[PDB]
Amino acid sequence: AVASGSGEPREEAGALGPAWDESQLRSYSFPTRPIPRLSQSDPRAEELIENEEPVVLTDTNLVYPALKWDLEYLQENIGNGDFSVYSASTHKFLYYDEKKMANFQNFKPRSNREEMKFHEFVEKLQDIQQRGGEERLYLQQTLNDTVGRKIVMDFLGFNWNWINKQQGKRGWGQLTSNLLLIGMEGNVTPAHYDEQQNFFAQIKGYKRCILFPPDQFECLYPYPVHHPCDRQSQVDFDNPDYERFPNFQNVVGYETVVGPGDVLYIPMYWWHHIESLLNGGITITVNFWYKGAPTPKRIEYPLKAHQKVAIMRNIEKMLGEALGNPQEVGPLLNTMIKGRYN
Amino acid sequence: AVASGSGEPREEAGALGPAWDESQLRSYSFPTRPIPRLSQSDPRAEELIENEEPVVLTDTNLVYPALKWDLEYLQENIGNGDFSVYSASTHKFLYYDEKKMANFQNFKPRSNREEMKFHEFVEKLQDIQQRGGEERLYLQQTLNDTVGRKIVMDFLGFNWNWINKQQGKRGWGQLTSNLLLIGMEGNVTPAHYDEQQNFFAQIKGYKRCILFPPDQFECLYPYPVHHPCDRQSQVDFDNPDYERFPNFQNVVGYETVVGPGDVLYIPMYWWHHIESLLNGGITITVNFWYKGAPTPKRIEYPLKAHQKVAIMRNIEKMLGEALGNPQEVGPLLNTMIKGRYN
Ligand SMILES: O=C(O)c1ccc(O)c2ncccc12
Ligand SMILES: O=C(O)c1ccc(O)c2ncccc12
Ligand SMILES: [Zn+2]
Ligand SMILES: [Zn+2]
Repeated sequence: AVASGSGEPREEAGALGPAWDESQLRSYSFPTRPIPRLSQSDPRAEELIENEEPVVLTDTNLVYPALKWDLEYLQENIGNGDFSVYSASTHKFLYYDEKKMANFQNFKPRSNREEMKFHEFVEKLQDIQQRGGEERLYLQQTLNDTVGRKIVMDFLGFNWNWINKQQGKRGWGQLTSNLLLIGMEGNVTPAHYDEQQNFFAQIKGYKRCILFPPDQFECLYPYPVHHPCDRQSQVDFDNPDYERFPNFQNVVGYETVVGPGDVLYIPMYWWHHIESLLNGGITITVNFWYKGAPTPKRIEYPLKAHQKVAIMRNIEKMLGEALGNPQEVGPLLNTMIKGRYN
Repeated sequence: AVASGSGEPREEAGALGPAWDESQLRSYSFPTRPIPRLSQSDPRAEELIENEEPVVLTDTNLVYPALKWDLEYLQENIGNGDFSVYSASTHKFLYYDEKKMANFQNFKPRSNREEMKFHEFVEKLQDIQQRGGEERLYLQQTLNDTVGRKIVMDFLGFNWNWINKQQGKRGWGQLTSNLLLIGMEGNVTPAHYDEQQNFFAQIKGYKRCILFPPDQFECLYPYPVHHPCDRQSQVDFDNPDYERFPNFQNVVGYETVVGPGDVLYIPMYWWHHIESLLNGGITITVNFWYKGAPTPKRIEYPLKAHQKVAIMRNIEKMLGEALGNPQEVGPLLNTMIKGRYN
């Protein structure tokens, strides 16, 4: 019906069959509806981006030259720089902010970061394959000037004309970075929101992206701002604790499967959960992050949900600073509302 | 024991008997301990005021010349100015901030203010006595320059030397006003806190003062800041709703009965409930309000409870302004803490 999820799997050209099938998606408790897949030249697509709603653009050629990328070509050409590689005991990658790690002395990491050369990432990977199992790796590394010449040529051949025009038309700030992501089949990036605009350019393999609007904050229960998992959902999507998180039962997502050549606009403050399909082999993505447009001169009501999220964050941070201890934030907030506003 | 309440009733000079007895106090659910009654010349008294804790000073002569005041002498001399007179259907006077009355269109007042000449206050009073019952009146009027000559002489003969030295030693701001209060026996001013320092100078009859420290905020459940009853306890002391207000069961007060010539220091942010004794006739009090000392240059931790109260107020006000509507404050606060900090 009007909940279709990712919709039917798309047919590859040349009668090559379905690129993926439903058996490759994980099972979750909530419904979803499709994110529209549109031509870059379609007015509707421009309309979505302007109104800060997700859209998959199928023909931008944004990273056309990178479509030839695989492990051998990258190992060959990407150079000798260090690469951040995250590892996990489970399919779920728990990212954490090392700087806030002191705020909760109690916190113990379930995801280790290791710096290593690209060829070492490739090896450890190969090792785990034949090994084999069960550790998972996810390379997540900003693209910098240490990259080899051929990678530089590829980068230069991205569709900067198109994306630069987007940046201009939306009044966004500057491109803050490109992130290279290379994951193992089954890898999951759990639901979280980012504060920057994102064009998610898919290169190799398929990723199922599940987005939730900023007005679903109440259903997704982010960690406290001072927590190392700031901006992530507390909810375990695999075993949701309806007692701690009752409104997760009301959550509705927007879902799509992106493949090579697709670009997903993930608007700032939109929650997103990203999974590399089961048994779909390695995945490669490059993200383009931009600072959002400056907040308007005179503020108009009613506020967007993302502005209320901003307010909440700011109150949290301010209490942390005023009280002199982030640990005291919750107890003051409780004192403030119990029998007064609840 | 170490909960004594007001303690034994004091013996009037000349074998005139107990000025009051326990039967004249209302019954409440919580325990109390006595506020110390000390000489103004006693170092301990200076110590309490400095550390912002209540003390009754028994010999300041602060309002010595006003000790002759009664209704006839005041009617005769206080002049022709208008006087604010509050009226109530019950013994409890519900004060409300008329300016915030728009914030809650739902709110309907249970306490009317009426302006009238002093002689009219005296008459309406007399009327109710013979009438008689059941309306209650409470005259509460700032002392201004419209007062007759004799009242001016009395005012000038207050002990300004003593109180001016207090103001100086505590580094307080300026005297912002003197309030004249004349109540009917049984009148109650319900628990609330003020943001200024207060010397409560008793003149005629007896008032039982029950104070709670600022760290009992969690037990006293003030109204939302934007509510017309801002700074008052939501709890009905006569029928406390332990379901809405469970921590009221943990509340402990400091209690005293003040009579003619006594001065009670009520420190800023300290809750206080004030009742004119049952069957003790008319009561007269003058309050002296001062702005507290400026907040210290470099803030030190740990914070005093009154500073956390200030923080909470400020967060409440800020949300009201940011959201554009005070009605939205509670729902945002709930969204902020549910499943996150509780
Ligand atoms: O792994 C991904 O596909 C991904 C996509 C979009 C994001 O905003 C991310 N943020 C942190 C880690 C991974 C991601
Ligand atoms: O009525 C009183 O005795 C009284 C004493 C101290 C206060 O701070 C008050 N504030 C508002 C109304 C009355 C009072
Ligand atoms: Zn992210
Ligand atoms: Zn008051």
